Amino acid sequence: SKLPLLTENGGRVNRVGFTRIAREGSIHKFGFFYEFTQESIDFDSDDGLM
Amino acid sequence: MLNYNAPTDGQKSSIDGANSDQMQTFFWLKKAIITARKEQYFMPLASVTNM
Repeated sequence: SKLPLLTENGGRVNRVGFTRIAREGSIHKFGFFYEFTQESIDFDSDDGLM
Repeated sequence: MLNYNAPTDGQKSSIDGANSDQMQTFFWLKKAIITARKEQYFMPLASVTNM
């Protein structure tokens, strides 16, 4: 029922259109940290703690 | 803050949990303190007669 049939006289028939889509994506910021004192390093039993 | 705290007083360091502690809380000075032998004053005064 929707075939683009064309008669012997042509005319303004079977016009079509087109479409496009847009994708998107963003970036975000991350981070974390830890603190320590000098005594927690020098007086600790394990010298490989850091 | 990661603190050493005072392990010898029961204040654990931040790194140690409920089932951990400092392996070396003190340094052992291996030279012990000893007293000298008491002096003798009467033993040198004794003459010896063989039995």
